[PDB]
Amino acid sequence: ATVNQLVRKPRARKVAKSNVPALEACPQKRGVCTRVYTTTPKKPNSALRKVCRVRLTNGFEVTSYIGGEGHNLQEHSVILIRGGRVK
Amino acid sequence: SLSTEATAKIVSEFGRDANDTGSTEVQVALLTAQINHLQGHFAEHKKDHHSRRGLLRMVSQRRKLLDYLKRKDVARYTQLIERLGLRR
Amino acid sequence: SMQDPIADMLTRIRNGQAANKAAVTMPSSKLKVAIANVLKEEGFIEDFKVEGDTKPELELTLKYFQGKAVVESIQRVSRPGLRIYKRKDELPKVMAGLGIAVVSTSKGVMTDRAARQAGLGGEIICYVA
RNA sequence: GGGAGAAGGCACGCUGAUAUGUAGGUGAGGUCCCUCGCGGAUGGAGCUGAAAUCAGUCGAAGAUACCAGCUGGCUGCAACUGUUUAUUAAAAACACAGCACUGUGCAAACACGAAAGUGGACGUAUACGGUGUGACGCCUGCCCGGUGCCGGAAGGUUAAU
RNA sequence: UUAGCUAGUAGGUGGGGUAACGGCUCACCUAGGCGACGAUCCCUAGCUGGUCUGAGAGGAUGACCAGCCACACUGGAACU
RNA sequence: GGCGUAAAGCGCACGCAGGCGGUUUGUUAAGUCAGAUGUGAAAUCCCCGGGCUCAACCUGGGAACUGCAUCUGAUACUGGCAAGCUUGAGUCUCGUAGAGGGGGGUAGAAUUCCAGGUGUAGCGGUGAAAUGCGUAGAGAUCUGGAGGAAUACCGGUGGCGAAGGCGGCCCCCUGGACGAAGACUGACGCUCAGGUGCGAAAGCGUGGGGAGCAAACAGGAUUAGAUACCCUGGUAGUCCACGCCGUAAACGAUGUCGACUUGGAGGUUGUGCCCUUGAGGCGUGGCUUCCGGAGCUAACGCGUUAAGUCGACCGCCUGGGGA
RNA sequence: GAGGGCGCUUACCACUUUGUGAUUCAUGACUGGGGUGAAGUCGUAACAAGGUAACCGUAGGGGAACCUGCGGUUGGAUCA
RNA sequence: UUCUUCUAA
Repeated sequence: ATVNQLVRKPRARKVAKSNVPALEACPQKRGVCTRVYTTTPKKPNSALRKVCRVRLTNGFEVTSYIGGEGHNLQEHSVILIRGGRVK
Repeated sequence: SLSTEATAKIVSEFGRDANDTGSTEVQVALLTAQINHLQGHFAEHKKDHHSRRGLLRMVSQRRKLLDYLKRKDVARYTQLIERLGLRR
Repeated sequence: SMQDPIADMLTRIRNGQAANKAAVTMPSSKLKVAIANVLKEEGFIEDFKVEGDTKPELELTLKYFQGKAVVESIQRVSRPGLRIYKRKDELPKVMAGLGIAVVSTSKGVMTDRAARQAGLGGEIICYVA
């Protein structure tokens, strides 16, 4: 913290990354349904969370949670994702 | 080690006063003759563990006692390392 | 070892307040007297007694008020590793001006409120409060 | 250290100029010294003579003939130079420096010799003989029951006597 | 976890060249030049006034307006 | 902002560039400060206005544009330049203590082994045993000899070295520290990226040596199992010579060099005075241990050897796993 | 007469080609660990003296935690 | 001397 050390080396402010990189700084991105299925969550909760494996515009293959209760989703379907993790 | 009469001669060698003993010229020449007396002790002993550390102490202790007489006075620095046979 | 007599001085003032001593002595300097002749004038010490011929020694008298001390704070602004040169407009106000800031300008040593009225800035030594 | 001439690519004749012989090499007649010689300096005539540049110029092509490496990538095996089936087999075979074991105190061990004697060796354990392994790197586990070897001398067995 | 980089390179002299000065170009000398104050190499990028946030310090940012720069199918070259 | 334990001070030492600098006098005016010119486009923002019915918006004036250049100063400080001074720093002089270092000897017990005398039936080991060793005479006991390794007691919350660390005695070479009176030197200083050296143990390489001990390993127990703990063995290894490695909870989990700041009880090592009136008293140093005030600390604690108060410079830290 | 034209050739250079490297992305039979489990199997190492105190180095061994040797640390309990 | 283990609210 001596200023000579501060002269020889600047304060490296830490660089943070996105947790949602597949959108690549976009609000929403178009996607293609690849597999629609359910998934059991981790220990404190017990459900069958409806979820779909998605091929995106940029070739990314991601999973994205189906909100709500009940849907009409097929594979090979055009959807749109907004973000947000599921805990 | 360097004896009293030998130190007294080196004082009387470079004596500005014959009593001065703050002449680094004397003092350089003292550790000069001291460790030249010790070069037969450390070409002999190279496993002198802490005597070799004393050699190192006298490796640096002669060295930095040169290092103000390094930066001491160009008219006299030129004259002294000529007489002392110093390489640099 | 000896990197500053000034930071030596202010700390000897600082540690003497808490030690409740009446007399803090040290070897004197020309710049030391030029500061010590301000704080008597500014009313933070009582007496300084510069004495010594081979080597001048400044002996101070600490000002105590109602039992406790007067010097509530004593700092160093321009340290020897980092100097401070502020203009006449960037002169500070120690404790909203209630304390004083010792600045040395080309017109010797004075306080900041005098230096504002002198209208010329310089090197800020320390903060006294 | 190498691999590596890795690979790959460019130049190549002749004529003229540079410089009608250049760089260089050799080196007189001169000149001086000289203890004067089968001299020393100086001195450069002479001869001899590369290499390069520049500019021309000929062919389809100028290292023109003769002469004179095909290169690359992976892997087996042996480290290598070596040695060999004279006369169908040249290697992965052998040898090898290296490693390990073992024997041996000099009148050595051992070998050739009925013997004498000789090699060992005019060497003396950092020596010599034998066996196995075969550079270098990293290493080298378990089993003595068996077979050998070594050590033991209590007892059993037992020759000539 | 980019440390060495450079041969017209770096300097000179001379010639040439351009509106202009200068390896601008060429010839001939010299061996210099550069770099740990980051050369070199790689990645990303038009730049600034400004904009946004922040009490400030700062941080991020360059649509719109400006000032500059660069580009015009691509790669090239001159012409006028 | 922090680095004693919540992440974090390199294992230390050396040292260049580097950054940093006692004191005093002049000089210089570089930095610095002040003033003045130039420029810092407009827009924007700010301030004061105006205009659109207001507002948004438009717009007038102002300030601002934190700068840079130039010129004129200023001289306290920081530099630059000279000269000094001696407190810092360093010599000289006498001594002091020490497991400080290498080199070479030399002891004495112990253990092992070998050989012999005496002698007899067990020995050894464990919680019990057993493996093992014994009638081929062990064990035990005495005598003789050999070998390697370590040096009882002293010995100590001792000593020395920067640490890593250093332990019989003697000799040779060699280092560091401290104190005492002095004499001198003239700031000769600090820290130090990169660099350089040292650097426990185990491990590596050649050689050597090998008593004891002991990974691995072997047997015996043990247990449900026992690749362990226990026993009986036993090899590298431990020792030496020369090199490599460069890590340790290399810890005081506190980087180095200054200065200030209540104490008490010690240890060790100097050195004055007082009659040593005994193993005494009054001093004055060096080093170190415990306690503990202020203060600090998240608390715990530290606490003049600071984790108090400040200085200089370096190293480092930035949720956990991944690592 | 000069000059110009055209062609000639020379200089430079785009397109393009050869080889060799380098760098980066994608992919890759197979293989290395890592992290994660609302129920498995095996043992029970650490936390108390965790039932052989614990841990650092380093070496060896071993299905697995681990074990053991050497050295160090206390960030360990015990005391006619 | 020996002696181990207790799933998921």
